Amino acid sequence: AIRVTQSDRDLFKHLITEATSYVSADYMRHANERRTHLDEALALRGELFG
Amino acid sequence: EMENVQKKLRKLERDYYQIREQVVSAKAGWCAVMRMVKDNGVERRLHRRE
Amino acid sequence: TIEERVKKIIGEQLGVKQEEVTNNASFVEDLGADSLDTVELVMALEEEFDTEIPDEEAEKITTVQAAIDYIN
Amino acid sequence: MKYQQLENLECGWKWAYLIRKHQEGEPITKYIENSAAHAAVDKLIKLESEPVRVLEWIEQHMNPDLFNRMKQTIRARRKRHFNAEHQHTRKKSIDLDFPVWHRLSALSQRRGNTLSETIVQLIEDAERKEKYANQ
Amino acid sequence: MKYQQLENLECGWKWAYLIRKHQEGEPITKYIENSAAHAAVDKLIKLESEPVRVLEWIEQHMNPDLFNRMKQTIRARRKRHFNAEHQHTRKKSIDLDFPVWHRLSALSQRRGNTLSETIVQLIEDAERKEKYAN
DNA sequence: CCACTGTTACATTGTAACGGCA
DNA sequence: TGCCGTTACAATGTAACAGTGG
Ligand SMILES: *P(=O)(O)OCC(C)(C)[C@@H](O)C(=O)NCCC(=O)NCCS
Repeated sequence: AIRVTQSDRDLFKHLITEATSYVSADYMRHANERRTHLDEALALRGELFG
Repeated sequence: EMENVQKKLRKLERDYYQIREQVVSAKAGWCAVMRMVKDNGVERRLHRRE
Repeated sequence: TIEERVKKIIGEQLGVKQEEVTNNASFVEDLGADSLDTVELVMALEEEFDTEIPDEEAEKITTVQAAIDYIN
Repeated sequence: MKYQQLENLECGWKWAYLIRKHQEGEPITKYIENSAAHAAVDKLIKLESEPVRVLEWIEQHMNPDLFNRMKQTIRARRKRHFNAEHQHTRKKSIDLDFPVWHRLSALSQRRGNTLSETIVQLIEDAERKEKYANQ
Repeated sequence: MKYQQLENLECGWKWAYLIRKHQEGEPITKYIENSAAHAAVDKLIKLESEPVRVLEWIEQHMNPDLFNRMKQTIRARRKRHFNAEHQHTRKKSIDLDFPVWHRLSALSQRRGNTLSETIVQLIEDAERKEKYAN
């Protein structure tokens, strides 16, 4: 029972931590580049109008 | 001469269109993702501000 | 149609429910869209109908009814 | 170096390339003996979930022919994967009839520019005519 | 009907296509139970070198949803096979940067022409402009 | 020099959508 | 309608050229 429960706990911990690490990194990236692209686009729009 | 200038204007217009479409697509994808993570995995687990 | 393409754009650019987005639903208070969110909503509205809007006349739009009124 | 090299991605690409080549029937192995080739392929198959060891399997049993094609294919795949992020960096594939393509390629080779550049110049002349018509 | 259909060729095409799809993981057969699907796939595998029986195999075990895709794939294969004989009937494939393609497709949709026709007309106009200047 | 990378111009196969025609 | 040609793509693989730095 001890062996099984320890294996289950280790598997859960590793899976959860690695999935969060894999996903949140790219999510934050996409957010940062989205902000940057919006900032870039505003100036072009302003110049274009005049 | 005015048409020569409008050529640069159209170039800038194409650039602005490209940037705007990119930003709009990014925003739409972000909104779709947020609506797909209504399972409550986003509040802190996905949004690791660190 | 335009009057439902507007809802398609608003819902998929703010993520709010189609039921939530009525004609009088204001973006900031009802739909919750803040500064950048409203900016992206107006940009998407521009893209959908391949038109352009003045800065002041665009910022004047702050509701679904106003959005359609300027679109149609 | 313009594109970041990611080891755990390029390794998976390489493994998939090897497996695809094998199942197509080509001799990825450098072994002429059937038994050693089969054993090496089986080990490669076991290496599915361990892309890191795939580099070593390459250095031990990969056919000497395939270095150039390998280094070409993974390079192109990297370029395409990084360009696919944004539309404005993507590429569009189109098909052209032989007479049309012949004329276009002759014109491009005349002007010493790529096909996209020649099309840009051509469409720009047409749009200049349209612009002066509009004014 | 423009291209004559040859059984010993199109049947080999169909066999190769189905084997490729099976190797790719596509469910070739209509049997959800794995045993029947595997048995039918083995029948197909050992069925190589046979048009008159691969056709029957298709009629009897083929997945309903793949019929249209297989039919159009064979159509394209036939057309390409017959067109690849002569240089002038062949087709040249190129890759265009997204902005250039966007503008070209805009023009083509505007004028109702195809990409080949639109580019031909534009090149002819470019030549005409050259002659005008010259 | 040499190797490794980026890019263009193809090929090859597959697919969905139109439109013609029995 | 269902078949049949036809177009416009997408995905991947290669050869060839041009750059870059060790
Ligand atoms: P939100 O509170 O983040 O506000 C965003 C913004 C309204 C300031 C922004 O979208 C914006 O409009 N920036 C440009 C303002 C302007 O009129 N500048 C002149 C042309 S660059």
